[PDB]
Amino acid sequence: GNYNYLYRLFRKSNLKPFERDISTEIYQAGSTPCNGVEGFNCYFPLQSY
Amino acid sequence: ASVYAWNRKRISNCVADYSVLYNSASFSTFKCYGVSPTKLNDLCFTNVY
Repeated sequence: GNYNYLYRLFRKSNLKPFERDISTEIYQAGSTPCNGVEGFNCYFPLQSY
Repeated sequence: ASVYAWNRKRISNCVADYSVLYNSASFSTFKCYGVSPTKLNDLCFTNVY
């Protein structure tokens, strides 16, 4: 299998045309405020194929 | 009830209260697969089971 290729799955807002963004900020998906820690409330914006 | 005899309820004519779900600490899993948990409150449905 191959898992070296990833894509962005969460973002606070949609991209404008020809924008580019590489930040790995922890999106506050869950009800509690994320403070630099992962969990069931906080997810990483990137997922692999 | 017994697992081979699992229990069922039809629900209708009611206003969902997802706040309890989002606030729940005790659950081992709360996960929706057909629609995202943020898109719940603004969708309406004709039955729920």
